[PDB]
Amino acid sequence: KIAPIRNEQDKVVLFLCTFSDITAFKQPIEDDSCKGWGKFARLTRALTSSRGVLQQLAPSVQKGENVHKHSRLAEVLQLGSDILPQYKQEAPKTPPHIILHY
Amino acid sequence: SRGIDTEKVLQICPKDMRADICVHLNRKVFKEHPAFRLASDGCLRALAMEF
Amino acid sequence: QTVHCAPGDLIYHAGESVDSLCFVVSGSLEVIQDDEVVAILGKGDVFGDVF
Amino acid sequence: NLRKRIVFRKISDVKREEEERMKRLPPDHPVRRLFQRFRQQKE
Amino acid sequence: WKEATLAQSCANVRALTYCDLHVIKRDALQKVLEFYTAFSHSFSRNLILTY
Amino acid sequence: EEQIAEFKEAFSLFDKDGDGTITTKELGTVMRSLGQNPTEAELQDMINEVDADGNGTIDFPEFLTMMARKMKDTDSEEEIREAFRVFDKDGNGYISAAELRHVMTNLGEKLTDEEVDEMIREADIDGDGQVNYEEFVQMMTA
Repeated sequence: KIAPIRNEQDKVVLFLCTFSDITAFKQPIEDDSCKGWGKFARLTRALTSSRGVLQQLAPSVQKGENVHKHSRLAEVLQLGSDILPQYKQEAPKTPPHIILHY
Repeated sequence: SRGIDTEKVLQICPKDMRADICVHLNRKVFKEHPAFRLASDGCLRALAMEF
Repeated sequence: QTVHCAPGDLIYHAGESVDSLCFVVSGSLEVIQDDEVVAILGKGDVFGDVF
Repeated sequence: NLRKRIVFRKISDVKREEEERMKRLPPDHPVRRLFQRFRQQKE
Repeated sequence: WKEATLAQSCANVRALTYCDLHVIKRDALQKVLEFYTAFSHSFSRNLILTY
Repeated sequence: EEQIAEFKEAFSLFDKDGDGTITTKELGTVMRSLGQNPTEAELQDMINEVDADGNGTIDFPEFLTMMARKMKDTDSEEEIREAFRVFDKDGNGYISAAELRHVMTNLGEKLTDEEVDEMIREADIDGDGQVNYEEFVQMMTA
């Protein structure tokens, strides 16, 4: 997923590309391995981030692929919040309903 | 920094105390960076004195 | 130069460069080599290297 | 003399070595090379 | 320890957040490294610069 | 040999059954979650082949053998690992003067105590009486 970030001077300076692994939840493809199940285990061992609490309810349910993609993309779509500074000297804005004592 | 001078505080103490204080002050780099994981006591102290 | 060393303080850590003859005039010190006692120094003894 | 250091063995170490010897290579090419290099250095 | 010569900086470095730096001069590092040859033989192999 | 220790977490995550081995219910749950619907007989023969016992229980060595076969580590890394394993009688990954004397005597290339000490200090980098993996590979590289 790619989401460029603008700048305070109304320009685009920095790109941002995020990454995610869906190896254990897609069509299995192998090139050269000792065994098919061994290759499957190797592929599954790399998806710990997906298998964690992000989609930990997948084994307890069925046909969860219709929501796994949405769950994975929900975290990535939040990057607009961090894009607000836009690579600029942003002041430490106070939280709402709080008046600075100086 | 308040009213304290780090150089004066370092100079007041003797040599071994100076070396150990400097090693502690640079522990953040020393323990973390992999290039320093093979360092002996003498070289570690001689580097912590100059950092 | 006169140096007062309190008990427990190290003088020459292993691997440090030695560059100073030092004469013991009071008390007593010991040398530790590989976590063992190999010699004991008393009054009127000097340890270092023949510079 | 600080520059000079003495060599010695420990009683516990020699006892353990004797005990291990009481309970007592064709593909050992890296260590064969190590031994050859050590012999060359000592020569 | 490899270049053994000074060079002009080819880019500016600017702070962004409140940072802490641990700088070491070239002369002291070279002296310590040349004193500890065994340490240098691994320091050169293990230290890789980011930029 | 110490890199395989990290597979315990992956094995625990995969084995949601919690009975010490992969259960048929757990396998069904994971295949349903992944979405693919292969043959039950196909999965039965696959698990029978994977498991050494073949009694429907997947053990740690069953995955360990496949992982070791598929690792395909470097030849130099394998050789130095074998050298460390044969040099360390206790198998703790540490090399001592007693171990060095033992292997030298066993191989028959006995050396003097001073020579053994010099060989130890040649590889020793921190000067306290230990021989490390990095120290030995640095010695061997030259």
